[PDB]
Amino acid sequence: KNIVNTSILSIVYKKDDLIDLSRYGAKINIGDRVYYDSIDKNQIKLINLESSTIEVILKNAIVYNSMYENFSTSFWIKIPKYFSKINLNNEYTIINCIENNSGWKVSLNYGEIIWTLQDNKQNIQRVVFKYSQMVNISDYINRWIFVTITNNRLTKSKIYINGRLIDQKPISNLGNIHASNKIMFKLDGCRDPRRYIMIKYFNLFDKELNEKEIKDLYDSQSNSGILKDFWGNYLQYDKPYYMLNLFDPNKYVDVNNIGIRGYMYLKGPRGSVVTTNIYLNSTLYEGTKFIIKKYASGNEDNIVRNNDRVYINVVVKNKEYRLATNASQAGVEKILSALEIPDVGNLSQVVVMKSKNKCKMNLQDNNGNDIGFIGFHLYDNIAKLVASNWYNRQVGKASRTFGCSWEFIPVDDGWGESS
Repeated sequence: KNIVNTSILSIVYKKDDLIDLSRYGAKINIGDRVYYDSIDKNQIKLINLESSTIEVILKNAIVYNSMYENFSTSFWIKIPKYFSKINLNNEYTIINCIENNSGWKVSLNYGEIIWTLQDNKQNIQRVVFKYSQMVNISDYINRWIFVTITNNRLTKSKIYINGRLIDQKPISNLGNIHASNKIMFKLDGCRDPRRYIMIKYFNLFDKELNEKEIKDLYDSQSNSGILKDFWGNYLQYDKPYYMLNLFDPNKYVDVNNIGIRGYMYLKGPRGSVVTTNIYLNSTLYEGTKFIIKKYASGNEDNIVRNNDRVYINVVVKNKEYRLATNASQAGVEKILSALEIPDVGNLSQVVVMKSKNKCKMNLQDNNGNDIGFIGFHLYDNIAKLVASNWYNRQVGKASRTFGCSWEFIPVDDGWGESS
């Protein structure tokens, strides 16, 4: 019943190959320089080499002249930060269904995801998503984005980003769009040899998806049982993460002293990384690193899941300490401390990991009672990290709750700031 089942092409990883999950069984030819993420094999990396290619041949049986009258494409994409002036004014095709100068393609440029419909009279229409590299904290740079492009020959071509309309151009003026049976995924025309993309869950639909169908597609493909890091990859155990509190993203976490008389606090503003005319962003690699440690998970995999019960380690001067509190302290607000792992004793330290990318951490006492979601509280102009059941009540008493949602930011090559 999810609209994704109606896909006429659904590229997924199985065994050691990409296959069409649709019942229409397209053929998929993979070049020698196509890579899969060791953790999430559906994450495909295409690099800037002629052998980094995925060729889809649709069955001629499903390819008909008027199929591109109503159609949508959906996929997820991770586009590394553009670092060089070579990247400016260099539109490069990534997904090509063009034959006899008619069809559709997806291209990228500096801060752009571009859709092109060409008819058989060579009239073109472009819809364009623009994202700035001149922002403190980008929702788009080097992060998994869900793209949905819908097309109705009587109305418009529309581009959606994470389920939200961004551009729309009327296409009623265009002629007939040639239906190729070939789709080529490959970097085409990119003058920067170090460029790559990552792509997952490519779908083609023989329909103009509506807003409500795009939202179900986005929500269904999110995998909300697995937590995500800032980039949108799987959250992992034993991996160091810089912390961001979504209520105040211009701050980072620091530790004031080790032990139960010490505390953790939000501090800012963030620094800045710059290449004039290319990017200006807040530094992400700032503050105390958190490491998620297995408590209730076995050594099956290192993936952190919804409702996993974990420990949190905190790195101070390349040494690990345990996030803990005394649940007995006066007041709802329990100030967190970084404790010597030997000393934690019976101090509350078990955290329930939850999805709302948007991670929550529910601290529990040693009887499995809630101490509360990890957030912060102002004590005389210091925003100290706390566990507070204030947050747990507010979730049930308000449409929204602010301050107990976090992002976990590991070092990533597509971001390229010094670690």
